[PDB]
Order: sequence, then C-alpha cells, then structure tokens
Amino acid sequence: GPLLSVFALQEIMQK
Amino acid sequence: KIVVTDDAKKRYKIRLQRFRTHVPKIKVLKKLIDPNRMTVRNLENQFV
Amino acid sequence: YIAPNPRISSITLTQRITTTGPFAILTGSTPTAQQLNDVRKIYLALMFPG
Repeated sequence: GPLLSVFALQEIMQK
Repeated sequence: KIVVTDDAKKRYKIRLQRFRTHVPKIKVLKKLIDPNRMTVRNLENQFV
Repeated sequence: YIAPNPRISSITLTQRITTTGPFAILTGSTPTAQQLNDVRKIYLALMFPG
C-alpha cells in the first residue's frame, strides 16, 4: 500500500 | 546520463520500487530486516 | 483537509538520520478514524470561540 516510514518499520518489527 | 526530473509522481514511483527492493515484504514477515542499517536509514530522504 | 509539502519535514525534522527523537518518531504515524473525528472536533471548537 502506501510507502512506509523507516521509523514505523522498527516499531512494527519490534512487536 | 541517468536522468531524473523534478516531477513528484515519477520520484514517488522510484522511491516505492527502491523500498520494495531494499525492504521486501517476505523479509519483514520473517523478522529478517535490520532497521538500524545505514542503507535503510538513508532511504527516508533520498528522492523526496 | 490539505497537507503541507513533505520536503518541509524532509529538510528539518529528519535532517540527521543517525539520531531519533519525538518528532521523528511521530512523523511516521497515520491517523485512524476516531482521530480524524477528533480533528473535526478541534476545528469545530476553533470556529465557535468561547
């Protein structure tokens, strides 16, 4: 979908 | 000469393709991407 | 609702990528439906002072 942010990537994968 | 103009749509497409190649979905699901890598942090502001 | 130019945040909030802070973390957020409703509430309160 929409282009992700590199700051949100670590939030997602930290889960 | 590799030519990239100032148009926003083409730059958005290039950014999306680069993000797909550098951060593929399959590596994200398998928790195989390191967000602290320099070449990943650089992608934030390349072709804005 | 209109949005500002992304280059404003590109050249100021994420000018150095080696560090992260509150604003840099928050620039990656996307609102849900209730948060957009809260935005409409804020604007409605702005257009009726007092």
